[PDB]
Amino acid sequence: DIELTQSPAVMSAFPGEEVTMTCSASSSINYMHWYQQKPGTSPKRWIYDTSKLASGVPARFSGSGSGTSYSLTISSMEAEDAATYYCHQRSIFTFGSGTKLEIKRADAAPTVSIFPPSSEQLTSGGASVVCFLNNFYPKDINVKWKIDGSERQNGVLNSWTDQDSKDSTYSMSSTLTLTKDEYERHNSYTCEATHKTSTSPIVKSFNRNEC
Amino acid sequence: EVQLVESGGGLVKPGGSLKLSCAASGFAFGNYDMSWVRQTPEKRLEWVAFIGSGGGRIYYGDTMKGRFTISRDNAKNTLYLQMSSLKSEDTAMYYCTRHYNYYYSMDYWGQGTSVIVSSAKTTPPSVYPLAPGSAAQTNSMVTLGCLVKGYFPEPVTVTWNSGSLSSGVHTFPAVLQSDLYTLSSSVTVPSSTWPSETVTCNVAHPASSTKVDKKIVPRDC
Ligand SMILES: C[C@]12CCC(=O)C=C1CC[C@@H]1[C@@H]2[C@@H](O)C[C@@]2(C)[C@H]1CC[C@]2(O)C(=O)CO
Repeated sequence: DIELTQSPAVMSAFPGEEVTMTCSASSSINYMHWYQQKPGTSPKRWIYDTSKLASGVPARFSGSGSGTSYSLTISSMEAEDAATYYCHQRSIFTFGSGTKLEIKRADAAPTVSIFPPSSEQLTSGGASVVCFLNNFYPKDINVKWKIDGSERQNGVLNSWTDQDSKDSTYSMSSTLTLTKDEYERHNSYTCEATHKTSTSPIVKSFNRNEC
Repeated sequence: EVQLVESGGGLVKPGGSLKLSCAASGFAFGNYDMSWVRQTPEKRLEWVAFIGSGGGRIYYGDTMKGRFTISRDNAKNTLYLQMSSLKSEDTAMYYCTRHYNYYYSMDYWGQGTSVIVSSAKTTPPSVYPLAPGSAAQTNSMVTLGCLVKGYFPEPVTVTWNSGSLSSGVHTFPAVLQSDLYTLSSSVTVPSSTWPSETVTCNVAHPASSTKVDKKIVPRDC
């Protein structure tokens, strides 16, 4: 089975840089295509027959290669180029897994906000503690929960957004779900964000016994 | 000009069947080879089936193993894909695509139609206001939220004050929790404007035909 692999799976660069991404085949093939995808929309033809640009594709893009190795190249990258690029060829069942190009920008620390479980959820017998970490960069960030002074790892679910289309920041939710009875057994809840913008964490907390 | 419009997707139990349609416009549909491509939840893209312009040449992807049947009706400018004995691995977004020349790039794609294979049943979501309460804030800005828990299938759409609060919104991607979806949405407004000016989240779940509004009220301590 002729198979495609793509490298790197993820890269990031400031606008103005040169960008290159590789698509490899298990055995020699020809006439490689490349498709661009952005969140919520269909894949779009970008490069075809190894070197031809689809309509509406700026001449900063170029495709090349032969044999078992091909590549897509962008000169003087612009923010709109951010997307996932997938290679594919006429004898291939599975598309390559794609390179995701993201926009590099200045580091930013997160705006952190903590929300105690709603009385309505508590009425139902569930208790979700929600902590938002918004408008930060880079994407790699670490969140820690402490309950009455001890770290907790079970019952946490974290969800990042796609890189923001206007300012290239990331946001993420971190949610601690507990049963109502387990929530009622503790008092101090703390959400900490540790980022490479500072060695000292950002910290938000509350006591359940208040309000 | 050129348009491809898919339909017929939905929820389906394992072992069942489903027929997907792709309506075409803007070109001489009978002159072009057509294909179906599917994208899995892992974003993997797989070539499912191909059919020549005349309906007399057909190919299938490696895992299809006879359970898929591609066909077309050039008189009604429509392409179909018949699915049978569906499995959990067949869950994906299914796309209708058109071919340009005989190196088989796909020069136009449809909007996609989603197929979900599981035993889960449609379930409306619960919606919970997120006021600060015991975690009161003190800056020029305040951040509020809504928790949306326990729905199936995806998606829900979230808005704030009917989309009049657009700036300062983050609606996080959903995650499966007890095999039901959950997400939260946050909004940031000047603290001088709340609670004096009302803030409401608008949750819509088309598949259950539910629409709920949760006013964000300050907690009664
Ligand atoms: C160019 C090709 C063979 C020559 C032809 O008249 C038309 C096509 C288009 C559809 C292609 C096909 C073969 O390459 C095998 C493919 C890729 C198939 C789509 C699914 C496929 O059957 C496979 O996935 C086999 O692995």
